[PDB]
Amino acid sequence: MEFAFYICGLIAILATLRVITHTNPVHALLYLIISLLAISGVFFSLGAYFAGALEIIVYAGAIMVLFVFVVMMLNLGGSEIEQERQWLKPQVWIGPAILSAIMLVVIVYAILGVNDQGIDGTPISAKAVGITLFGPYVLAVELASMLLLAGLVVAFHVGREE
Amino acid sequence: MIPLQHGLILAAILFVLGLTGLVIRRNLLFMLIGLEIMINASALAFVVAGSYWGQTDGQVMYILAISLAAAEASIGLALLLQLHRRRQNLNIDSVSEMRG
Amino acid sequence: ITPQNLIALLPLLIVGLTVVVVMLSIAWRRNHFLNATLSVIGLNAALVSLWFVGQAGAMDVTPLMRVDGFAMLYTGLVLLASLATCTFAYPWLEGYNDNKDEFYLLVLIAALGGILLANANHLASLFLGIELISLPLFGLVGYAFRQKRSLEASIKYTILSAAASSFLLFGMALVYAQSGDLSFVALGKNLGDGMLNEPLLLAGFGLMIVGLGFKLSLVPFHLWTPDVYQGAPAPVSTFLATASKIAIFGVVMRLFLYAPVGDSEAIRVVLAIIAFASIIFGNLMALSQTNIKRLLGYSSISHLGYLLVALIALQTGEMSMEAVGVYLAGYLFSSLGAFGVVSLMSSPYRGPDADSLFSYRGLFWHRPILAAVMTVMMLSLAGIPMTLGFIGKFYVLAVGVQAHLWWLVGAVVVGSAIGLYYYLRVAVSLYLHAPPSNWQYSAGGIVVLISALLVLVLGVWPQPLISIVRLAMPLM
Amino acid sequence: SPELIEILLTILKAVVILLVVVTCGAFMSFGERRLLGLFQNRYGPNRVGWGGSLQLVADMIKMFFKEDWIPKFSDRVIFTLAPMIAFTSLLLAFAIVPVSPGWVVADLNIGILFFLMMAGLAVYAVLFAGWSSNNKYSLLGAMRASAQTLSYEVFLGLSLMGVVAQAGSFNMTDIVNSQAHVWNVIPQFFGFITFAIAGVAVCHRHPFDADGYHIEYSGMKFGLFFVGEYIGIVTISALMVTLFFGGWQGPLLPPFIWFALKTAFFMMMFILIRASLPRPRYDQVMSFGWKICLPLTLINLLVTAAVILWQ
Amino acid sequence: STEVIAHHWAFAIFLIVAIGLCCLMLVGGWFLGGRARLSAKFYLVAMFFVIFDVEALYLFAWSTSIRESGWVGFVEAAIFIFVLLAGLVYLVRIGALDWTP
Ligand SMILES: CCCCCCCCCCCCCCCCCC(=O)OC[C@H](COP(=O)(O)OCCN)OC(=O)CCCCCCCCCCCCCCCCC
Ligand SMILES: CCCCCCCCCCCCCCCCCC(=O)OC[C@H](COP(=O)(O)OCCN)OC(=O)CCCCCCCCCCCCCCCCC
Ligand SMILES: CCCCCCCCCCCCCCCCCC(=O)OC[C@H](COP(=O)(O)OCCN)OC(=O)CCCCCCCCCCCCCCCCC
Ligand SMILES: CCCCCCCCCCCCCCCCCCCC
Ligand SMILES: CCCCCCCCCCCCCCCCCCCC
Repeated sequence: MEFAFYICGLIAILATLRVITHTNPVHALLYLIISLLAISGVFFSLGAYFAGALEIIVYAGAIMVLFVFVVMMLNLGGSEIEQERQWLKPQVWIGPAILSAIMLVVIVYAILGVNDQGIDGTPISAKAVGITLFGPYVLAVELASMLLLAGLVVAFHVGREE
Repeated sequence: MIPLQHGLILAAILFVLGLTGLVIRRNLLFMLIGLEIMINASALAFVVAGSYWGQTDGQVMYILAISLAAAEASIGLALLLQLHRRRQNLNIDSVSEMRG
Repeated sequence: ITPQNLIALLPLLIVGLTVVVVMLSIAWRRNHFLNATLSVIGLNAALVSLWFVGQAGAMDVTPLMRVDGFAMLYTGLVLLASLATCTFAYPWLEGYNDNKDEFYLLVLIAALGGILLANANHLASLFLGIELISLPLFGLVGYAFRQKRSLEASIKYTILSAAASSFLLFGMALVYAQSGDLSFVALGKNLGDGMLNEPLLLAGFGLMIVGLGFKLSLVPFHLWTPDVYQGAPAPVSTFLATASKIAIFGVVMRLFLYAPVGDSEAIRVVLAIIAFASIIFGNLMALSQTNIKRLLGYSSISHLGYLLVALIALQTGEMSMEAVGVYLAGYLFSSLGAFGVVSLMSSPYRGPDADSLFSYRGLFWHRPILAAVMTVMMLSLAGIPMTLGFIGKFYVLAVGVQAHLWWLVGAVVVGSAIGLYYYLRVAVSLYLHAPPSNWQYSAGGIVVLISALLVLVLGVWPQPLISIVRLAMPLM
Repeated sequence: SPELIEILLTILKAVVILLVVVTCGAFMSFGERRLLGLFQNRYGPNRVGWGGSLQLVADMIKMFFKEDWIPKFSDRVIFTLAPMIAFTSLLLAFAIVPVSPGWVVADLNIGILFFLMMAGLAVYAVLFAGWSSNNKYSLLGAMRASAQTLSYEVFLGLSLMGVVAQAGSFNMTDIVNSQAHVWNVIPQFFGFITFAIAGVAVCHRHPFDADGYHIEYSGMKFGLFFVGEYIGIVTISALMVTLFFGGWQGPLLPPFIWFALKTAFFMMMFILIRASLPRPRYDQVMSFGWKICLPLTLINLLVTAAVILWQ
Repeated sequence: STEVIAHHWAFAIFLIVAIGLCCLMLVGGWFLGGRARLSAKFYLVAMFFVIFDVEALYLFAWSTSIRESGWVGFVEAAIFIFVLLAGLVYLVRIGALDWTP
């Protein structure tokens, strides 16, 4: 329980750190897929079995497939960007890094002073999530169907060739 | 057995990493990648919060979050394809004509 | 689930059925006239069915949704904004060589998200309504993606709104982690005895404030506004500036009304600083603007600052909700008329290569009635008496005086003077010297003339608007 | 302690299942050769050993002792990683199958969801193999194969959602306990056929299989690709028997025997479909995946829901 | 418990034996033996797969608890699937789901 949670969290953090600094797009997407697998393992540690199955099925299995498809389509190999490596020199990233560190330490200070009885880890099955999802949350389901419809219409309108 | 604070802090770490990757990168593709990182971190935080209370609501918000993430990734990659078609480069600093 | 709850849902159902019907009609044949007419028919039908929802009463249709006269007022504002957007879009879309029919589907789905935000009583419904007004706006801001400025505005708004959605979602997750309930009324319930200012609740609300203040063009989340307003299509600029701001501020109004953490002093001070900076910065940045789109973006920043001033006086005062309603009616009509004059002068769409500069100088000597409407809205956004914008300014000043918000009152006066400079510069440039023909362009001219007449009439005689805003009451 | 020997016995059962599945994939690559001979009025390989039984070992040795080759101006990690995905994804998808009472590797609460996870990860093998080869033809062929794979993976889950809807749980043992009277081939016949087409298509079998994306692969990596293909065939057939044909249930024979004959039956039908069917064109394949099969699965789930709510 | 931890051990051993078998297979392959612009239709198809996959997840969550949701759940899933098929018809009729024009 805790053991798998901590390795999967550490793997997700490490993989994200390799994602945001790497130059090759396919390699960065592979590290992002690894971080998604780790986040799914974290979900399975918490008892959110549906969330972990969805993190593999939907996030790693659909969205990252779309990113990988786009990168393969464009044949991105650092058009005067890998030759520059602007994001690697500290005079570029030293500002945003400490800005994100300040935001992180404020958020962590806010987190550190809350009630924590501990996560039980009892599995909340996908059947109960379905009962809630088609019980008290049916307007969310319908309007999410329209949300994905809007995204589909927008992405077809923009991503054509003519 | 697992603290709620540790899951929340892990989500915050991934969120600020995604924000850093969003800011420091000139290529639009890595900006979209950082956006995906931030929204996945937010969904993870919702899963942690829902699992702490023993409620389905965290996983439901996770489902809504990944629906949004799918839609935004679709739209952003369409816009990136349009940018690469029109200007033949993904430098986001060159898309800066409107100012003042 | 009761059938009376189904009666409370009619704007949502009618807009969704219009979405499905227009989509299937596009699938049958691509007809701009027929699909546009079906869209405006569905929006008009939902606006009419608001009367049946009013006869239905007021009830909590879900753990998610709650409908009262507050929600019907916001729904009516959003539907009127959408109808005006479609009316301005048809003479604009007449010149669009690509598919002209997806515009209306995105506009309708955005109106659906606005209706959800109008009726939202839950963090899930708030998040869903935010995303439902955001993603169609990604499509609409870059509907003319071949145009360089429209593609730039689309990329900017899409990236920044995805980032703000991440901030808002993370804040919602922290709030749910503290509270254990995504209902609005439980956000601070489990605290008590002076322990309202929990740090995680405050930080979650801060991240939500970042996302929503991006969505409301509040300083310092405001820099996107002139670029996105200038790059977007002019009916899209109208829809953004009216419908998105009105729906999101309505749901922020409701969130700060029923959340017990809305009475926190820290959030009040932060929102006061944001309102002060928004008023001053939006007025100061519009001083030397020759572009009417960027100028109206900075103006929207200032007007949302005035609205935030009305928001801060919620708990101390009693007329704050009425002030927000009257101000939002005046702002809706004023921005509708302003961006509508910009839209009809930017219509038909001339192509991705040709410039879309407004060139308002000398507008009277070739197009006089639209010049009159444009200067009437310039006076209204300046808050000059004989306009409903002044009535909203008077309400904001009344709630700032009653709640003793003297810094914000002084900010309103100073920003009003700076606004007088730039608004009067535009309004007198309309009458200086400079070096259509179908019935839909005439319908857009009718819409802006009607909005100008309404703002003038409710400037001289504001009592009907005050009475109908006071008619709206929430489920306290 | 009885707990320790029970744990070790379950681990031994899982390892036995894994070894038998890998051996079945390789031995039925050889069996595919023999069955293609039988279907084509010939014999196939019947000379290497008793009845050709050692031909597979000869293939394995030949690919083991071939010169290992990677293209020079090519990525190494992605190129090496693609055959690992093509093997591991469906080999791991087997872990939820109930073979007999008392013989299951993982009695997961998700089951079917774990299979969907494995297929979604399995598309990356084709994408990675196409990109890493530094060949335009192989890249274009892999993008074509990946688009086809997505076109059928989009309705694979719903084609199984009919069976899950009837059973009311994602668990596999409960699904095969819901077949004690009527197998789902009769009520979920649309679900049966759509899972058949989807399982053939995501495995890149005939008739679902710009040159190919395997031209730069050679040696033991080509062997990984092919053995992973046949292992996926074993897994898909076992899933099919578990979901639609009662799994272990039978009147007279022991349950493992019934499961084995039904799985062998569907693998024989897999090879027969390879032998008999002609290959349709690309656009026809994508249109049959999207236009026909996806609304068929949606309507099948709707009608299934209405029927089960009728009682 | 006992059976659940035995099955956890069996599943973990299944994972590590499969991964190690594949890696050992490639290691032995490397050891032994002696030496010597794509169209936007791909993006559109992958994007359609993503959108309909998320909508499929909603139907996955519906299908597990049919007899715990009553007829109201069937009705709501019916509007869901109607919008699904309306989007599918919209994509088919405009040429989005056609590889060739
Ligand atoms: C070994 C040292 C590190 C070596 C390098 C990293 C290797 C991968 C490490 C991460 C994945 C394995 C984590 C360890 C899992 C071991 C099994 C375990 O701890 O199971 C406990 C628990 C069982 O479930 P439960 O009923 O809750 O039991 C709790 C007590 N009764 O289990 C659960 O609740 C869930 C079990 C975990 C979730 C499923 C597996 C997720 C796999 C994620 C892979 C991520 C990508 C890896 C990339 C590697 C290269 C960087
Ligand atoms: C006696 C003290 C106690 C009583 C105080 C009473 C206060 C209210 C009444 C007095 C108000 C004084 C306002 C003074 C400025 C008036 C505006 C003006 O002169 O505008 C002209 C100028 C444009 O003309 P030009 O110089 O040609 O510039 C070319 C532009 N490119 O315009 C510009 O260059 C830009 C103008 C910007 C807008 C005007 C400035 C507003 C500043 C805030 C006003 C509110 C009062 C603040 C306190 C004032 C001092 C006490
Ligand atoms: C190249 C290498 C890539 C990475 C490979 C994997 C790395 C880690 C390897 C070690 C893993 C050890 C096993 C982990 C624990 C297994 C048992 C387990 O997860 O138990 C927890 C839970 C039990 O739930 P259940 O039994 O249903 O209910 C009763 C509750 N006591 O059951 C569950 O939650 C089951 C669901 C989770 C199962 C995950 C299995 C691995 C999935 C990742 C496969 C990666 C494939 C390769 C990469 C693809 C392309 C990128
Ligand atoms: C105070 C409320 C608004 C009052 C009306 C504002 C102006 C509206 C337009 C009326 C017609 C204007 C005609 C201007 C003619 C200018 C001629 C200049 C000759 C040198
Ligand atoms: C293609 C099928 C692959 C199956 C792999 C797993 C084989 C497991 C064998 C188990 C045998 C014993 C089953 C329990 C006893 C019932 C049968 C007794 C007579 C054999």
